This record gives sequence, C-alpha cells and structure tokens, in this order.
Amino acid sequence: IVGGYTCGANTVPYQVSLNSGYHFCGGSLINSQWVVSAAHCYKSGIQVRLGEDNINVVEGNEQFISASKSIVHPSYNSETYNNDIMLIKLKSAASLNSRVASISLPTSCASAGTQCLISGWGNTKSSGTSYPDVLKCLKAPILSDSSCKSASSFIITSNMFCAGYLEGGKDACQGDSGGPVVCSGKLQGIVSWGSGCAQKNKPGIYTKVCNYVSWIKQTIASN
Ligand SMILES: N=C(N)NCCC[C@@H](NS(=O)(=O)Cc1ccccc1)C(=O)NCC(=O)NCc1ccc(C(=N)N)cc1
Ligand SMILES: [Ca+2]
Ligand SMILES: [Cl-]
Repeated sequence: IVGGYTCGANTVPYQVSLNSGYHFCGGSLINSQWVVSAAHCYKSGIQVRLGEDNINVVEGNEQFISASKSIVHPSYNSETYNNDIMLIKLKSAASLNSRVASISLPTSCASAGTQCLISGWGNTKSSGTSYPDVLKCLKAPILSDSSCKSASSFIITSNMFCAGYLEGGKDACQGDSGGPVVCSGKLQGIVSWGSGCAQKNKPGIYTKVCNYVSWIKQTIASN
C-alpha cells in the first residue's frame, strides 16, 4: 500500500496473509472455512495466516492454517486478469474472535464515489522497494468506468473496477494482491492489477466481487 497509514493491530480482522515460506498475497476471510483471494495468487503449499499484524513476529493472536483445496475461477485469464478470483478452503475451521472475523459478501455492487478500505502488506513506495512488517490501510473511492478508461487507456471488463486517485500518490501495490477492498462492511473488491503503483492517471484495478457471489455460494455449498 502506497500513501496509506498503519491500520493498527487486528483492526482489519478479515485480512489474511498467504504464506509459502514468506508473505506473498493477501486474502479475505469470508466464513470460518473459506478465504477469497486473487487467482493470480494461486500456488501450491499455501498456508493461510489469520490474526496477523506484524508478519515477522509471533504476537499472540495468529492462527496458521493450511489450505485443503484451492479453486481458481473457471474463467480466470492470466493475460487480462479477467475473473481474478480464487477460493481457498481451510484444512480446519478458524476460531472466530474479535481479531479473526469474517467479512460479508455484497448484496449488490457498489457505485462510483463510494469510499472503501483497502489493506495489505505490499510495497509502500511508488519508486523503489519497502515492505512493511505491519498491516497498511488506505481509504479510496471507486472511480467511474468511463473516467478510469479515458484517464488510463486500460481495458476494464465488467468484472473489474477502478479505485483510488487519478492524481497519483495513493494506491495498492505488489504484495497487496488478493487482499480486500471493503465498502460499507461488504467485500466489494480484490487487489488485482495495475500499471506501476500510485502513478498519475493509473489507478488500481480490482476484481468486482459482487459478480461472483453466486459462484462463491454454490462453490461453498458443494465443496
Ligand atoms: N497488458 C495487460 N493487460 N497487463 C495486465 C497486467 C499488468 C501488470 N502491470 S504491472 O507489471 O505494472 C504490476 C506491477 C509490477 C511491479 C511493480 C508495480 C506494479 C499487473 O498488474 N500484473 C499483476 C500484478 O502485478 N498485480 C499486483 C498489483 C497490485 C496492485 C497494483 C496497483 N497499482 N493497484 C498493481 C499491481
Ligand atoms: Ca505475527
Ligand atoms: Cl461509467
């Protein structure tokens, strides 16, 4: 997260770190057994880490749980990042508490102008490299598709939205991938893709979770 702020320990209790020997992606806890992340975060040997603040220190509120199944969206396109979403089932149910909590799925999509909370342990610099140990947060509004398209020249599918600031300086970044965009207590976005980080006229692009609720629900029902 570039141009954000320190969240505060366990202030984003649905925020997950995916670990494969090191933190490599975020995720969102959607019930005691399932995590939503980005399809581009798929890899073998994922351990889900709940209750994290400092990812390099055991602070006492963590739960580390292996993935038992990973389900990449059937239509994930690794060139365009269309359908950039994945479900991860936990080997064991997380113990839910004030610091490890699920986040609700949308009942309907959010609109341009709505303010959202974006979080993760990704790069904090728009130029160069700095990875935080503690969770970072950013408030950012959803942009209209038309303003985003004209500003960036990006192709934005129906399953994507732009959020952030066209002026640059505030954005998600590498390492935030797969993490939450929460708006009015609903998981509306997943950190997906972009062009650099916090650059002018290059806002963050996010998987539009509202389009996947039926898929998530039926997948969970049958797995
Ligand atoms: N030609 C097409 N259509 N390409 C789609 C993929 C574009 C790709 N862009 S990219 O390489 O600039 C992403 C990046 C890599 C290193 C450092 C900063 C940013 C990209 O974003 N790749 C996946 C990725 O790196 N995702 C992580 C990510 C998370 C947040 C942002 C952000 N600025 N909000 C950007 C990338
Ligand atoms: Ca920790
Ligand atoms: Cl529009």
